[PDB]
Amino acid sequence: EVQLQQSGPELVKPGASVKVSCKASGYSFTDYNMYWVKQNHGESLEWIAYIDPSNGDTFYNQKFQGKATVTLDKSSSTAFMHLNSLTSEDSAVYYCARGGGLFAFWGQGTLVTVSAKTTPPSVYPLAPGSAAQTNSMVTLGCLVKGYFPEPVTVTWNSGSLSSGVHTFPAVLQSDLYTLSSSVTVPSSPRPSETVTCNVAHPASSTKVDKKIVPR
Amino acid sequence: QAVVTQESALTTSPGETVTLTCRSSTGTITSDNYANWVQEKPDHLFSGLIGVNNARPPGVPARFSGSLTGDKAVLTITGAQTEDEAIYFCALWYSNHWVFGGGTKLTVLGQPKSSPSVTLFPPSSEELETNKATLVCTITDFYPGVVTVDWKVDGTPVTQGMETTQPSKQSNNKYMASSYLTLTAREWERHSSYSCQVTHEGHTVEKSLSRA
Ligand code: NA
Ligand code: NA
Ligand code: NA
Ligand code: NA
Ligand code: NA
Repeated sequence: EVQLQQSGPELVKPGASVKVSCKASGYSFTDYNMYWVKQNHGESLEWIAYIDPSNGDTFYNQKFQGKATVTLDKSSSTAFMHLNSLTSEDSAVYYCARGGGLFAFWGQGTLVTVSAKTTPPSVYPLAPGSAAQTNSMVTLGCLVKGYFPEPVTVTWNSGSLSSGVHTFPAVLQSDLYTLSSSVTVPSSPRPSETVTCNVAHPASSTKVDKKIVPR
Repeated sequence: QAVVTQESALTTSPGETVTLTCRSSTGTITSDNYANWVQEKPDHLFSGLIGVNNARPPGVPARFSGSLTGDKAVLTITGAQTEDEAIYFCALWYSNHWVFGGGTKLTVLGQPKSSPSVTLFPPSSEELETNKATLVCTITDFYPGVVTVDWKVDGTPVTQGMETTQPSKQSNNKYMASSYLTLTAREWERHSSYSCQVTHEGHTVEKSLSRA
């Protein structure tokens, strides 16, 4: 029954402030402490502060004291963490975990990102370099490059060419994200039968195809 | 306060017993630290494993056992399974502050060692007119999920561009990933051979092309 249903992912510009909501279910709200931990990309977990419904009083990490603020909503049994003057290094996933004799059950986490600008990706085709088919199978791909934000969505021939597809993790190059997807088919389908990658970039209303043509 | 020292990454196999440690830099680790261990399964999924330097169950396997060694805490996994493969974080309490360890990355080999199929792509048409030449090296169906990717341009080992990613798992449980080589057209139109050689254990699978 216990559930720590955490609030939706965030995205803001520097100097902005966010408030994370952590609704809890499945246990008595007043019996346990709620902790607000911070996991930043690579640097892993970080304790921020904790509030005690059991005493009302809150406890903060001094390196966070002025940045974040913990409040409790007993009426709905919901904890909140406020983040102020957001900056680049404040970008991460924020978790709420309940007390006990350990950080027993955690929330699903809420991601917060601060940064720059929105940019649809510039998609490029990747075609075999005058090779052929060694296994009678050929691999074509698509360069989903320099976009913002995430995520990117890539399909091959409208999701009709589902097998053979490998869509890779985005990468941060010029403080924009570059991605990759690849399809493997027999050497008969290409180029006789059309092969196209459909990349959808949500934040920009983008839906663009890249027909792949032999060099 | 101090430095909670954890293993960076460890690997084991089903039926084996694994030992994880967590060191306190302030010294002897006691009950006043309330040593806690959490588990993070790779979906950025978190859960409590052991608290009170002892306490076991919310429904945590009997095989997971925590302890206090002397100047550090130890999480022993006796009879290690594949689903234990996750990231283990430790936490020591000094006052009024909580410090978590770096996190111990435990991989449980639960499938045969498979090798990567690499496919090198040269810069596209449309792209090269943008003064840019991105080479892409896809790495697919490799288990375990660890590879290093080396480039050399015209035999010249590359220290530039090299944007390799962390291996993401595939439907078949194996891993996939790619490495990018970006630079300018002039550079591109400057050499002949561009090679990507992938490292997955003691074998390097190279992949080249002579554009011109
Ligand atoms: Na598809
Ligand atoms: Na869209
Ligand atoms: Na042509
Ligand atoms: Na998992
Ligand atoms: Na067991």
